[PDB]
Amino acid sequence: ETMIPVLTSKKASELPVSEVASILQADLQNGLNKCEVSHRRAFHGWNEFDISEDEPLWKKYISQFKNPLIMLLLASAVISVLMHQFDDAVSITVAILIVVTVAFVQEYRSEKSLEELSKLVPPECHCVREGKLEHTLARDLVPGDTVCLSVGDRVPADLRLFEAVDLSIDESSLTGETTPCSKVTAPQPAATNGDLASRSNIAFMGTLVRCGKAKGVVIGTGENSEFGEVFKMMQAEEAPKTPLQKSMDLLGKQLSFYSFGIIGIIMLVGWLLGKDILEMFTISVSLAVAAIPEGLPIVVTVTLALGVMRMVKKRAIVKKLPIVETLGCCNVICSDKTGTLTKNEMTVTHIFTSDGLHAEVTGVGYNQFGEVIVDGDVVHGFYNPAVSRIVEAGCVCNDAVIRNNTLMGKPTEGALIALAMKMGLDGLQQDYIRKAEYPFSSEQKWMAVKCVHRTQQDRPEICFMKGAYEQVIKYCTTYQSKGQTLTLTQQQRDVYQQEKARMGSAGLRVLALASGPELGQLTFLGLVGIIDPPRTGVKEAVTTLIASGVSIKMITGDSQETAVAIASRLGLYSKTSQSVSGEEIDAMDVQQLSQIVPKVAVFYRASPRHKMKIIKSLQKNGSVVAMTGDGVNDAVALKAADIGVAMGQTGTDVCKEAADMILVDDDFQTIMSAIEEGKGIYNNIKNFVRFQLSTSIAALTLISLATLMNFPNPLNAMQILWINIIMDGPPAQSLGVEPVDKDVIRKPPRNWKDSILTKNLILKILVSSIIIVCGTLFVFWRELRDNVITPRDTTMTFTCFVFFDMFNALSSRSQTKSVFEIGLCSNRMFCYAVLGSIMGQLLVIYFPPLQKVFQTESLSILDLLFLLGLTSSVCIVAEIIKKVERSREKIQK
Ligand code: ALF
Ligand SMILES: [Mg+2]
Repeated sequence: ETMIPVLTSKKASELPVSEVASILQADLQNGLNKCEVSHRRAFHGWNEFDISEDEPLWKKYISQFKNPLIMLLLASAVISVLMHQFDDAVSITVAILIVVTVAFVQEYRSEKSLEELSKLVPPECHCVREGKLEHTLARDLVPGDTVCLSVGDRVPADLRLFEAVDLSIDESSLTGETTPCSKVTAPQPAATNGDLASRSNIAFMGTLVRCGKAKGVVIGTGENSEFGEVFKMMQAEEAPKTPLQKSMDLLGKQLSFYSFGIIGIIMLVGWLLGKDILEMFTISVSLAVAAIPEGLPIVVTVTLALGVMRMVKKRAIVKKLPIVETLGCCNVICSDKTGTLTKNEMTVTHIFTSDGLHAEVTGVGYNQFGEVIVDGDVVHGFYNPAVSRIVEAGCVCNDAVIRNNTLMGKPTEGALIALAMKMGLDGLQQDYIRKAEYPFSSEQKWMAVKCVHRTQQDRPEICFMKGAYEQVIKYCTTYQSKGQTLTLTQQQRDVYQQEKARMGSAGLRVLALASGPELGQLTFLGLVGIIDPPRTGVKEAVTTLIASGVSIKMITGDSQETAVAIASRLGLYSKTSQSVSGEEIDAMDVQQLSQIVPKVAVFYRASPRHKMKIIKSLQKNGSVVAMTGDGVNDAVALKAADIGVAMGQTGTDVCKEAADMILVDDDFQTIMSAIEEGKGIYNNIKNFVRFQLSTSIAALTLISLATLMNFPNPLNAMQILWINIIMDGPPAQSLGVEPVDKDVIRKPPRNWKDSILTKNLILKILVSSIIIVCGTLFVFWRELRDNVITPRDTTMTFTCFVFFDMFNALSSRSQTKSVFEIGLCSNRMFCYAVLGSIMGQLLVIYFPPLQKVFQTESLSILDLLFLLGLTSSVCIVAEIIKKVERSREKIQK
């Protein structure tokens, strides 16, 4: 009954090699035979990730067709086509097709193609079976198999390491940092096994081996591992619906319910009085056509696409419309430190000498830009012997070479090379000829070279060593103070240890340097502080974002000290900020987690599950978080969040393909510009949505009043479709691209639970609809003769409705600002739209085939003057209301 239990990474880490092998029934030397691996694979399945399949585009088209409004429109179309009204039916189906095409384009998936996650997995693996090392695919691996790891070989599964010599594994897939973690074979205590990064005896799937060789026993395959859990979380997580999308859905369902109730009561009251079935069906089709605003989604999609292109011009790639729209009104921003805040380039910032001098080094990156200051004085070359000796020791004893701003070697060594180059000592290494080399190993933690001067070979040999302070100070016997060589005392070691501890508490990496004639008689020069500094201009941008309405959080993969130091540098750890680890996050209840999340801003040692839990807790109380990252765990976090902001030209492909916006030439001012553009687009969307809703309900209630008060249909489906789609479009697009005011880009972001329709907005909409209905009814009653539909009456009604809609759009162009301050032809797009609408109306009135199609007569100059003068009535009362509310605001101020 061979039944292997699932050995977690923690439990395997605690268990020594013998018990792990006994539980897994795995032979460390001879490996597994084919029968046992076949049976285990038959039980545990394959070591493969199933990406599954998506749904075809036609299913999405059908689902978009499944809207209740689309059913109502299709019912109206089928009723029209069943009544020998093929022209009206054709127009209705054309409008329906356009509407669903626009909706599908707007709601089209951004082509995630999330198979990049299943590519940081080796296709082959060097496994040992039946005492023979065989080249097999990783998909054939099973728990209990023995896998040999080499340099450049990607870890194919979770392995319990039992043999390892100087094994450094790149773990930038679960931690997200390119710091090779040393791997050991001894079991780990349960006290330090809280974090994944502390598991030095476990080789995780998807990680790359940088140096050394090792052999491990598989403890997990496929979906029962760390990478498997990450894949499960990514696959089972979908992008939440944006607050804009939720508001649009609520408005649509409310409109559908209202229209259904209205048409039901209209049918009931018509049947109570008694009407012909043909006329009842025609009236029902009329209200069905007038109930659905067809141009609103088209205008929304067009204006959002225009904003997306404008931000693309502003160096911001956008793939989906509503997600960036809700990002424009985001509340919380979470960003990774290693890959987004810091540029992932170790730089020396603090230098401490044996004499006791403290030196601060400016500049970021592997470039000569930057100065070394001591007591406020810039030191160049060999000006200060104390600092110069440390720089020389770090420079000659260095295997790293920096070419055209790209580092080849260890990042800490590159930091020393950059520090030397900033001081003008970039060519010092060529001046010395190395005779003996002692390398940097995880067992020794120190690097030394024996070199003699190139032009002064007859000078005695000088030895330079760098490494950890504890190991370096052993070989140190003397120290230099003010040019004099003094013997090392215990007090000197004490103060050096205190300085090292102080530097370590500030998130700096402590490296010791020493020099002397022979090993064991070396002289200690001092210590250097190496940290990952933030990018340039990042602090000012973060301050600008946090100044108005944004509370920026922080998720960090390093320990508490580095996160605290980075937050203090940015300003997120001033005096009272707290740091919470992932184990604490998973410890308390979700209610306590939601209580503790908003009052903290620093997170250290966070797994992908920890980031997902933090994002869910932030979104639980109601907020629009903006997660930012560049790693696989970061990518999972962005997938969990509604909006995903990635890092361009410096992040992984998985994060780029799993995000929403790609930030080439990574800036935060671009994020601010995107937020301002989103706010302006939301304001314009509200404006033209209000205009379209007012027009739609005005037409609906006008038709209802005409039906109740017993006149025939004034407008058919074709007239309403022509008004809504062809001519009401460009004005709404111009309103969508209306220039923004100085008060829109400012002010804290709005709460996400609000609705587009407000009390004042709906009151103005109702007033405008009532005015339009009264005008249209008066015109129809005046131009009606013996209950006979005259082509002149139809033309007058059409022109009056067109003019009223145009003037309503003009009045709804802006709120609480009138048209005098903004001025006519401010953007000239509204002027072009008005001119086009006027030309189209004139063509409809005068062109003979258009007259025959629309059943309209020819108008005179007097009729045009009458219709122009009567139309401006709504504008006067609109400006009166605007002045009234302006006066109310003035007296309230
Ligand atoms: F790069 Al990280 F948490 F520091 F994903
Ligand atoms: Mg990162």
